[PDB]
Amino acid sequence: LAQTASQTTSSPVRVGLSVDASALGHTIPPDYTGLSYEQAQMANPNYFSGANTQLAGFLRTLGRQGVLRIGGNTSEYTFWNRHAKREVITPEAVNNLSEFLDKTGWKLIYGLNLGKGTPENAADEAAYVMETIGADRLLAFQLGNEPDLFYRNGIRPASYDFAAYAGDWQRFFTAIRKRVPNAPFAGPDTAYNTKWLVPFADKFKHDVKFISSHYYAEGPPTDPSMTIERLMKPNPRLLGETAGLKQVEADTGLPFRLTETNSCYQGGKQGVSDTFAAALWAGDLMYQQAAAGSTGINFHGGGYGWYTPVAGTPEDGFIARPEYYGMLLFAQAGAGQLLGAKLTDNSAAPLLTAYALRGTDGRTRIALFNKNLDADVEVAISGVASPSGTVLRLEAPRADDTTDVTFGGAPVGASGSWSPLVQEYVPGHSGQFVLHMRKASGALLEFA
Repeated sequence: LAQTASQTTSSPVRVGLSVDASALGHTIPPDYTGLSYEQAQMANPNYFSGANTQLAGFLRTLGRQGVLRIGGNTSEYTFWNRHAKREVITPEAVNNLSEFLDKTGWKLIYGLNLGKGTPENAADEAAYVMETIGADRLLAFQLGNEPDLFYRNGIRPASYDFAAYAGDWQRFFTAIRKRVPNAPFAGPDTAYNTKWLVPFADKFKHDVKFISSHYYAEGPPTDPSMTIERLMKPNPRLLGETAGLKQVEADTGLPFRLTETNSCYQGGKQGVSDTFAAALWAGDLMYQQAAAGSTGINFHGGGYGWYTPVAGTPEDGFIARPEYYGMLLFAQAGAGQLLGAKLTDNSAAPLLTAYALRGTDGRTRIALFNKNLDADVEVAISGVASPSGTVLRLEAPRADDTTDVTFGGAPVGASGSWSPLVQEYVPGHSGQFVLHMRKASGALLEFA
């Protein structure tokens, strides 16, 4: 830990941030964080394996609790075979996934093949997963990924609608529950919509534990193309879909989890998804959705995909990509209850976001994302009474950098190793604090 003088900017937008400890928001659960991977990865039993110490380390750094979701479009192409040693999942791969979950302490959401597989094979796969992973670590099975898009791959004919999917879902559910009477489910594993997710919740609310939603900041290929500038801005589709999920929860009692998300779909967009801007986007998204009452999040990744939080292979090793650093800020903040944090005088720095948290350890934290690409900010923080605040900064020299990303003055190292190397106090005077932030940067404040 090197002592760093309090950072200042030259011509910052001067904004106010007022924390209100009486303005109680949602309590972030300890297993809020998570990752999503393609089910095809289970064709390689070395990937989710107790031998894959590197990857397990990266997950542990993201959270002592969290959820690993395995699914995606490859779940319609991935077939369980009890009889084995298009992709195939073997008992070995399931065995090894159990050891991986033990090393990480994360829980599992596990996709079953409703698009092309049989109910009986899903039941057999579910039975083996329940046998080996066990009820404590298995959070939910999911019956197909994005069934509303089955038609775009010819997985279903263009006529496939909710009524056809409900029939499928029920056939699979019934078969699985004969083999696994305690099998938990979530669904429908797609983006919020009125023709699929709403009726799914109404029909199957007694049969699922939670609603599973997807979200990509990139819209349809028709909507304006995704850029860093757009990724930093509010997404009205997100706000609307989230409100939809909250109304489903009110109507059905089902909580929601964002079980597949990233900046751009289909592996991501080079020069957006693989950049420091994705750290700012992802960290801010985690808090935005937590403040909206989501139970958690799973950022999609794998391989060396543009959007993957963690890149690499067991043979070559794994590294933290820029987006991982946004998740790391959330991890270091820890869980607790969100508080009111109102920004003022901020029209000239409108993409700055801030979240205040009463941590489970009783300390106040504030996560700030200065997503303004061209405005530094100077934040006058009121409503916090503390003798000492420290800041850990989330930084890169340019918003589009693919590397050079640090948090707390350090990169993440091998196997998820991270500790802060720069100590910076937040200047305090008259019961207030003043924090400078560069354009396109993040900060985590912790008050004693």
